[PDB]
Amino acid sequence: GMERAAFGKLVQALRREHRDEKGRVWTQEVLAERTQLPKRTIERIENGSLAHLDADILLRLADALELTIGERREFFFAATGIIEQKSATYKRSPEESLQYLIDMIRNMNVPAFVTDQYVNIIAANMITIRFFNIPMELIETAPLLPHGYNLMRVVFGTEYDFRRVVGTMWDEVARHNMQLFRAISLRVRADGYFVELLDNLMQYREFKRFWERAHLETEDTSAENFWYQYTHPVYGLLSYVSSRSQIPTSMGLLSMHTYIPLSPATTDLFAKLSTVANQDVIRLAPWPRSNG
Ligand SMILES: CCCCCCCCCCCCCC(=O)O
Ligand SMILES: [Cl-]
Repeated sequence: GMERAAFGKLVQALRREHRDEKGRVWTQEVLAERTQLPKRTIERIENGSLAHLDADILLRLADALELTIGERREFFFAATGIIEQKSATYKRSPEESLQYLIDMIRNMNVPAFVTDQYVNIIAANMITIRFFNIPMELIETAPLLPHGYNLMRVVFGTEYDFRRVVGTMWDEVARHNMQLFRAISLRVRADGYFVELLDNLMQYREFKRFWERAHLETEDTSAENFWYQYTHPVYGLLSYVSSRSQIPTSMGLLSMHTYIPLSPATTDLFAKLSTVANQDVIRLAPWPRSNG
């Protein structure tokens, strides 16, 4: 769950991601109109001065804001989730939590990487780098861009041609990654850094295209594994499943992404890539991003 003021700032950020029929940013009046609610109610929700948020209001807001199935789930929980009297306790500190995920992906002989609350890539083992054949210059120049290490920059960016790698599977893979991005980021949409991140991602024509279409999907894949099956332009026929595990920290969530091989040729490819040089993890986006 969330405090009323934080939830209010979330509604404001979600509203401001929209443009009406005349291309204007949605005002409180427009959100009021689309939800058939009084402007004062939208005003009180956004200021966090409304103690109780009933189901009709929340459903009207989720419907008007055209949230994805994954976003609806996160949005409703941010509004109705019971906050405990005692603050959450964690076995490991944020630093020990990331180090624990790094120590684990270092020991895997399959591609594995870590993302945070903005879906920025925090760390990756060298098997991931070798598998995706990421130019080392693109890693070197990622600190110079606000969206430089974002998973959406890899999938939808112009510098690395991910569409070429997955080929005919592009629509499916881009749809799934858009669903993941939108459901994971839902809780941090009012963050100044997220607003900046979204504006940079919106400069990519293909990101915008999949973003505006995302709510039309009737099937949710954001909380599920994706089974990749395609002819890779250089590795040939591959078959593998990507899994995402989440861990909570006092500085926001951490996600671990792993790719399990599902064919002898994919098994052999991952085994060859784990052999090359040795087991190592490359540090990418700094974490926590704003450590305080
Ligand atoms: C350019 C900065 C990031 C450098 C390395 C990132 C490695 C992560 C690869 C991400 C591709 C995953 C997308 C997918 O499987 O659908
Ligand atoms: Cl390649």
